[PDB]
Amino acid sequence: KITPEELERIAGNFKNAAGEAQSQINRLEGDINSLEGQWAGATQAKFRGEFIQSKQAMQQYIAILEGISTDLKRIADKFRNTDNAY
Amino acid sequence: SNAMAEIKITPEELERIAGNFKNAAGEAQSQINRLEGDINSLEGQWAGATQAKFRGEFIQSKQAMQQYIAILEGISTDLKRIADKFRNT
Repeated sequence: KITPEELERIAGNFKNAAGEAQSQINRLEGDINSLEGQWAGATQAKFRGEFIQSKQAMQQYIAILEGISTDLKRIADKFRNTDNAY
Repeated sequence: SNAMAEIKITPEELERIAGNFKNAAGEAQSQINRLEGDINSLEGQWAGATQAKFRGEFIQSKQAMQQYIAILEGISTDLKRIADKFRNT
């Protein structure tokens, strides 16, 4: 059943997912960075460029998840103020 | 591989990093699936206009994730191809 508590739980799932996603992109960025100076510059340019594209996608993703979490919490508060009318 | 001055990275190191990208792609797919299940669990349990708002935003996130996953898998594949290339020289 949808309750304010359930909406808040799902909001937490979205917020936690955004954090995991940011951590993941941070770890992978470190790997690409570590290759700098370890092979040809043109090869590094390719992987840095592709990584930056992945980073742009993840920036978009995180922003959307954070918005969903915020909006779910807003609706949960509305539910908490609508529920149990008497 | 070894002889060329600017090739310093070993094939095994490239394969290690490739594994990180492959694993990240898998984790990312599992994540978007869990979150989709969450939005799905709300279907029909609140107003259609409310569900429509969240479904639309979620689908935007889902497309961003699809793009990301595709890029990560390409990076993993390419790193392994280059590791093979260096291992042969």
